[PDB]
Amino acid sequence: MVYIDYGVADSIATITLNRPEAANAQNPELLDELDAAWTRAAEDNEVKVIILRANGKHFSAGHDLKISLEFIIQHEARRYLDYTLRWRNVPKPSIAAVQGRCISGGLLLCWPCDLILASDDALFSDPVALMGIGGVEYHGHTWELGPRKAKEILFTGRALTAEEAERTGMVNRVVARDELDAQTRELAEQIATMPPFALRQAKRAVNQTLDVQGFYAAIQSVFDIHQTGHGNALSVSGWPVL
Amino acid sequence: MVYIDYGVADSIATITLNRPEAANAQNPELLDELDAAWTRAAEDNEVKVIILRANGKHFSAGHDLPEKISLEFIIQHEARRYLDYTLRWRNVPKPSIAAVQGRCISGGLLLCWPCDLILASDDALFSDPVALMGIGGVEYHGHTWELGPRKAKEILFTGRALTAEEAERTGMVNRVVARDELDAQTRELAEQIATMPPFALRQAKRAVNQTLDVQGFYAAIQSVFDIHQTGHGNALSVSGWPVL
Amino acid sequence: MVYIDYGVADSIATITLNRPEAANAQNPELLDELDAAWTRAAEDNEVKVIILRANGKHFSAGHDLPEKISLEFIIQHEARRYLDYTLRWRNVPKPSIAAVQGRCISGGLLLCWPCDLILASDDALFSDPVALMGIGGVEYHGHTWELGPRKAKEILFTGRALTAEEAERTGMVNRVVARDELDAQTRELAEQIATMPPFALRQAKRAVNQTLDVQGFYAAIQSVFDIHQTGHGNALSVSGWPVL
Amino acid sequence: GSMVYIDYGVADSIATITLNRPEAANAQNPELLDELDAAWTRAAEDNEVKVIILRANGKHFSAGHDLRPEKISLEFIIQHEARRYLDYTLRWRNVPKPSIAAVQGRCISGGLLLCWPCDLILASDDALFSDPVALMGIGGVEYHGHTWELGPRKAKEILFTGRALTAEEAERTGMVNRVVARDELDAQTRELAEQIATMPPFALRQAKRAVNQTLDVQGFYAAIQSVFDIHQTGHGNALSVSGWPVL
Amino acid sequence: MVYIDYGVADSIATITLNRPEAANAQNPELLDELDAAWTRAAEDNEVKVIILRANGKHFSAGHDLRPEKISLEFIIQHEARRYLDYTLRWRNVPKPSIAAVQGRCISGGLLLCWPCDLILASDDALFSDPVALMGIGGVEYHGHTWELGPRKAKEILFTGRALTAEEAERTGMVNRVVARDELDAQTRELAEQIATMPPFALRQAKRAVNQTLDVQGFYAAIQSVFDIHQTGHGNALSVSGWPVLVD
Amino acid sequence: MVYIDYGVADSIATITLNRPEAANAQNPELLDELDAAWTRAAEDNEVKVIILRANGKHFSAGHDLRKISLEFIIQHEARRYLDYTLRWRNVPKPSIAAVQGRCISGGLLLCWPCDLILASDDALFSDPVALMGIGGVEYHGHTWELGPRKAKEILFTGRALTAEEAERTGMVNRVVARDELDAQTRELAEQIATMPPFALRQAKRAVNQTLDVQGFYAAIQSVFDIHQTGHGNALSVSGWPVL
Ligand SMILES: [Zn+2]
Ligand SMILES: [Zn+2]
Ligand SMILES: [Zn+2]
Ligand SMILES: [Zn+2]
Ligand SMILES: [Zn+2]
Ligand SMILES: [Zn+2]
Repeated sequence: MVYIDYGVADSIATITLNRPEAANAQNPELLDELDAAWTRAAEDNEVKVIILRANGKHFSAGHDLKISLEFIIQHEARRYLDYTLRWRNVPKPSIAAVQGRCISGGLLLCWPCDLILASDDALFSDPVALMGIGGVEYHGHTWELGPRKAKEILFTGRALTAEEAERTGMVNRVVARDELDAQTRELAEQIATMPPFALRQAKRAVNQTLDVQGFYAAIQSVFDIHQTGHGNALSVSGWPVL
Repeated sequence: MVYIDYGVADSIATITLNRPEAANAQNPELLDELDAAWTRAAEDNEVKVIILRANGKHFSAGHDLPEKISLEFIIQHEARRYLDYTLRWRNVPKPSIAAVQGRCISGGLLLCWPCDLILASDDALFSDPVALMGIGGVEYHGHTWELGPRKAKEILFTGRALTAEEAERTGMVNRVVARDELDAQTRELAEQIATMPPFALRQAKRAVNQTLDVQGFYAAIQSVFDIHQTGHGNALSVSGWPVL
Repeated sequence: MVYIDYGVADSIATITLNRPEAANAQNPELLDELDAAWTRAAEDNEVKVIILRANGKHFSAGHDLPEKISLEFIIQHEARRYLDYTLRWRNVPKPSIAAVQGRCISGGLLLCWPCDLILASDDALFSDPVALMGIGGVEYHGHTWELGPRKAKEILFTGRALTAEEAERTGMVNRVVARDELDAQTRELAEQIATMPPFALRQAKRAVNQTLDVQGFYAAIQSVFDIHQTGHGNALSVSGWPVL
Repeated sequence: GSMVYIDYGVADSIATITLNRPEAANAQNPELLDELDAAWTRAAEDNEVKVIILRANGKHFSAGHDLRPEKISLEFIIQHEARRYLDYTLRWRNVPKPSIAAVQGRCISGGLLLCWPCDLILASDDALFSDPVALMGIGGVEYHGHTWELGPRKAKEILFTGRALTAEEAERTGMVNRVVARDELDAQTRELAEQIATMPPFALRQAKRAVNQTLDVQGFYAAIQSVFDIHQTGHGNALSVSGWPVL
Repeated sequence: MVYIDYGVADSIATITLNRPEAANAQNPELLDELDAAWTRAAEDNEVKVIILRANGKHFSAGHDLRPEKISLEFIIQHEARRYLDYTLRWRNVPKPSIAAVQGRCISGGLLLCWPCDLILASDDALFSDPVALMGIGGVEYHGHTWELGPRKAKEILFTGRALTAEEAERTGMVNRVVARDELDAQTRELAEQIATMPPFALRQAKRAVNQTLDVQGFYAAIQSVFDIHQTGHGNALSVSGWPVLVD
Repeated sequence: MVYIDYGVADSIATITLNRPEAANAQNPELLDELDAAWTRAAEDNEVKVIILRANGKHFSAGHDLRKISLEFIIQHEARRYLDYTLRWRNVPKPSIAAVQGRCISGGLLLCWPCDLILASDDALFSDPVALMGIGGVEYHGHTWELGPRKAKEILFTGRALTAEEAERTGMVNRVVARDELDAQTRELAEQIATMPPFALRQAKRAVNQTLDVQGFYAAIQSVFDIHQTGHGNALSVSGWPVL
């Protein structure tokens, strides 16, 4: 793998975004590698916990940017919707460690994790409105932030600090930048002492509550609204964005 | 009003589609008049029951089909006339009954589905072949609710017509009647309902419609409207026109 | 007890409405005895299946109708006997089968709808004409679930009865049978079901009921209970009596 | 542009709708509410308006519904309240452009129906939010935003006690987006509105829709309808006990 | 490969269950080859419609039942993959699919046809799920309540009886019933007719209906009942030491 | 009553857990007496508000654990851990839990069904039942009360939340000094009992019905079965209901 580093030790799989030269901007190849890494961790009976982390200053700058809407949907449904939900549902605990900028598409990498630790310098945003689109393809915003804060960041394009995100429940813990990796691995190690079936079913309990609340249906619903963004952009310019 | 007849007699308002020369195809002018008629009936205290019906052989052939049209522009117009109007009719707090004869095609379904009850003549044919134009069903997706998911997928995938008898079997149609008795049986039913206390009728309607909304009807209608709009998006991207 | 016969034999508990002289009309005493019967069957580990049936010609005519009566007073009584009892019967973790003959009117539906399966004689007639009294259907709104929304509105708006065959076509009735054969065929069905492992039956029942609750059944039943109470509220505000 | 009780102006793509009954602490009579609705419709239909600001003159945002026929039926009450307290409020919620409420001083009971349908809420540090309508025999106002905006435990707390939440308390539940100094409330609201108005209108429309449709899939429309009936049982009880719609 | 024939002709992909000597009973190898056929059909741009059919007298007798100490975890891991995830994946393939069901379709057989969009049944077809005999509350993917309504679903689960083609049609589970001799021909004719439609129209039509179902609670209910099914295996393990009940 | 104290004064019913010898761990007899106390309060027309509190240093250490089929376990747990809890939740009068010290696992089933929760500054809430092989307790308030990320964190790690952390998720209405908990709970109860009972009943209904429309009843039922797969697995591995 060119863009993703994978290691297993002490029952923990660590998946590292390794394209620091582009601020971990996501091309298709990177997303395919990342999905392969998640599947590896899912299928390795030695792995009890997964860490998602990133090299460099910034967790991820987002997606690396006649075209039909049909074509756009085919590609986005696979890599931005189905991959993300598949990661969400992997039956073992996962923790994202987020430093620096996590922008638009970056949210699709950390939101599917169960827990999020952020460094004090982390900044979460989704400014895709500038491009004519109503938020990224997988709409965690309302669930993670509450509707008022979700609209605030979509409408203004501003960034939320790590402490703001912690206040909405999107981030579990804010930690000093130099301690982010250490504190993440220590959490993962504590979780790995639990019986794997108990962790599987705890995760299932919370995620199934969310799905009964309408999470799956809402994610699908908003994916369609997202696609009208692209449809409008195409109708106006012939390009997927404004 | 040019296209819609409106009359009140014996506590009953009758709303009539009167464009038989175009098989009651729906332009914006007909829809704006139809909405004004629904409002008139809703606001007239002497009206207890509403009948929606149509002159001629066919109930409605559907929707009557700016250099660069934007999907934004399409959405604004369709959200007003095909979504908001339809839902407003659905929620009028008085019983309504649609009397459907002959062809009821695509947009025609948006006129009768918001009614509480539907009577159909034996010659009635219900269809939505808009897949032919590149779109996944009309703007207001009653299909799954009215027909069940398999029958909805069947008529959307094939563009075929359902008979009045087939529609009765799914529960979309309350009763099938002879063509020459359609108006008479509709009025007899309306009259029997109009003997009930208005507030009882209001809360019976509310009970069933609220059950539907709890089951997800409002949310699902809004959801499929966006799916519908991706159809227009795709067509605009391929041809520069809203349909294929 | 006074209004309800209870017996157990070959792993089947038979609960019989035994007030044929008032067409099994439901007063509080009868309902309390019925609830006690359901509970006794629920708690007896020898009972694998429950049959609910009725003596005389009619399953049930429905509910048998202090200075100033408050809405609060009505709510307290109705929440217990018409809402909580009915849901509790619904959730008893053993299969239950209602045998319905003749007229099952308004509150009569609260007795059979909570059973898992319903067998009806070919003379059975189901109705809810409570709109006549100013109310939007009975307290437990199974109508939309059992009949579909259009048929539910139809019977609430008109007060008309559905035959056994009409009810079977919506899925409310599992099987229509000759009047003379209703009991025998119910008993045989119970006996066949009682040969299954009790925990398989419990979880089959739970699978279906839980699908209903995810669909919104519990929430909708609670929502329409309030709509119903607005009926009593209006009747009180207009006459000082809970019904018009 | 303006009407009796509502001031209305457009400038730089922003429509500002101003409650203008400060001598009555913006108590809402039917006339004010019909005018407010007509203002929301004007801003919705005006293609030059990109963002809506809802604000209020005087010391208080709104004291709620104005208290000030032979036999009053529950039917009569439902007809009036369904129109002005349920249908108006939902329509404002659904206007396809961003809206921002600027809330100062008291926002009591029916006041909540004016700000809750806005997308964003900015509150001054002296803002106080409450719904003490339990004192009148009723289980919260007609449009039950409480559980969604505050969480169930806080919603029950304020309805059971009738107490006020400070602007900072409301911010912690996510009901208030930002708390600001009283003298800066108007300036900061305008500045936020101007920033939002630089965005493409269709991107804003679909962002708003994404969030509101998530809410509706979560059960928002259905729950609001459900609680409206619970509310009406309150009036039903009051009428049955006293012949008046409240205690 | 060994148990599944796959072919493409005139924009139609036909997947045939080819284990008639075991009444198309499903081992893991058959299920893996079946999932591979669905993926091959989904990924081929030249495929516009999918047919699922079966050789022999019977569509599928279901899961072929014939591990040191068996844990529930072990069963869940296996069933979640092949009975839940496969089935939902097939359900969501973004092209129309048609099942042609002849003869017996029992228990896990339902998992093969229920994910298809349309079902044509021969008049000889018999649908049943008698898995309560084994201690379990219906098969792993609970389409029963959706396809049949709750009273008919409970009836077939409580009794273990079969529904005729005609009974299934009356609940909406079967789209059409045809003569056993005409099943294959009528299915092909239906697929060709559908294959003349614009692929993106068909995709969004399928999506419109399936998304209505998921807003109604389909995905969440399927997940919820999966766990209820697993309590059946938990109980059986606790009573018989085996994943299903034995005499 | 052996384990539960019950008293009525000035329209307030006070229900006190009185098994400090086991940190108010819950056996079947304690749970039956608690359910009888809630029913008593529900039915007494002079009770307007209910307080649930606990003697000694700790609110409740959870279910008292000190061969069976899964069927047997489900029968017992559905009655006492699922049905009892939902019944308390739905009692048509305001209820307030006063929670001091440790509230562990099953303890949560006693306070969560209360409308409001006041906690002392030393209260600690946890659910470390993953240690026993089970995916959280039988009545899954966690996601509702804490949000999903915090719910997963406490179930995965087994750690305790402080009163102040619980307050930040909205699970706790107010944090008070230990010595003042009883007094602040009774004053809050007295204030609430000045309101019209029908208004309080319908305010309660409005919020709980919003929750049920959001999926609360359905979700609770769904997680019950997930919890029971915990027991099924434990039985399949160790012969016992836990690991
Ligand atoms: Zn995109
Ligand atoms: Zn259109
Ligand atoms: Zn009543
Ligand atoms: Zn009111
Ligand atoms: Zn299985
Ligand atoms: Zn347990």
